[PDB]
Amino acid sequence: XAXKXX
Amino acid sequence: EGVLRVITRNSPATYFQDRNGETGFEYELAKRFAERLGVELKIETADNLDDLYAQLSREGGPALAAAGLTPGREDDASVRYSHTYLDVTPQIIYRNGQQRPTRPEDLVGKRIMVLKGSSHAEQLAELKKQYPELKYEESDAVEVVDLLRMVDVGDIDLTLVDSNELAMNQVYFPNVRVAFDFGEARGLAWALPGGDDDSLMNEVNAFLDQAKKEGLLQRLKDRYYGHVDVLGYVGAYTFTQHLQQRLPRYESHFKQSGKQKDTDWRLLAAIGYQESLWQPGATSKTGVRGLMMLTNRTAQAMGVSNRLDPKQSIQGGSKYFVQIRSELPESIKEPDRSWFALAAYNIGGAHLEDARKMAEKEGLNPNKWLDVKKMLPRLAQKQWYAKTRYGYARGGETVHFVQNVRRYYDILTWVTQP
Ligand SMILES: [Cl-]
Repeated sequence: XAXKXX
Repeated sequence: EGVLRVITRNSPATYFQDRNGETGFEYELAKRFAERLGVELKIETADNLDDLYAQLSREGGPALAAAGLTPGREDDASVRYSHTYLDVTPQIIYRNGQQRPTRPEDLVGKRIMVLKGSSHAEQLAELKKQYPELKYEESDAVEVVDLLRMVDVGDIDLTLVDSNELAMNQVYFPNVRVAFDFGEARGLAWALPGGDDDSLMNEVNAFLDQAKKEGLLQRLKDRYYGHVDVLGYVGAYTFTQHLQQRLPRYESHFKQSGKQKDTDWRLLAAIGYQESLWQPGATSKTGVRGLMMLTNRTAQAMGVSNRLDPKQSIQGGSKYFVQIRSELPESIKEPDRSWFALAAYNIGGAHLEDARKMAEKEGLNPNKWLDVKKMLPRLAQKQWYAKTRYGYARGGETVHFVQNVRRYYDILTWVTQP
């Protein structure tokens, strides 16, 4: 699974 | 051999297509890694986070996920995570004019949206155990760029996103503000499936080291963070000044191109001003340069041997424009054609055709600039851009681009009458 970065 | 399959999100922080092709942080990095391996890079895009992970743990799936992921645990062993390549920090975002929530419990009674399946959702779920009064929503049909738009224009009160994402985007959302940090600095990491052969993983981590020593991870974080695509409208005073101070150096160049390409020289000049404020020395970390801000690929393809030479830049950029406009579907007529040509100059023909398809399907007229102009901003919304071929694109900046060229164009036309 969970986890929206870049 | 092939062919490294890399799954990501279609989004401005990760991977997206622009006027010159594929691009984005996660893309460059994963392509610089595929190069190291000796293989061809194959990008796959996930419908959303829940899908990304699912596709990654599946028997016949991709090799790794590169998508700004915040690692979850060193257990689970299902999905294992690389070394970290970027330190970010979750922040609450609010709108200017509403009250800044100071610390967590201030979140109760506010419409909150987060990406479904995200670490930010786990963050709020955790908080909800403290305060059951907490209410928040999660969607699959938004990306962070949507969330920020939603806060900006006031459709939701708060949101929760990693510091970097706000860094790349805050500039396009004049209204949003960071309330507070929420968590400590987490490192971003790639996700590979678990987990019984560590050869691919060990090569990943060796590449992310040395990339952190040779230092192109700091090269990237500055190449993709904190610039504006389309420069804002400068107003009459500034424009009038440059009209007297700058245009006379380059006016014979503009005029001579317009002759050679049977077009209004002033529209060309307008483009030059929107691109560099008529500065031949101008440049961007994006890779455009010169009075008409041209890429290397383009300048070489228009016969431009020195991008810093204004006469050549003005020739090449004008050549590019007229060519793009000759190339439009001949069902688009003038003047609209020229506005489309501007739009394409900026956003690329490809996205522009998506906007035309969307326009038509949405009941409008794909040959009227005033209609497609309205489809263009929807390319920055997942609910819409995912239904398209080429995906995300900050098309509202394309709109500001075209508006701005046209308004310089109008002033120029007026000062050069009758
Ligand atoms: Cl025109």
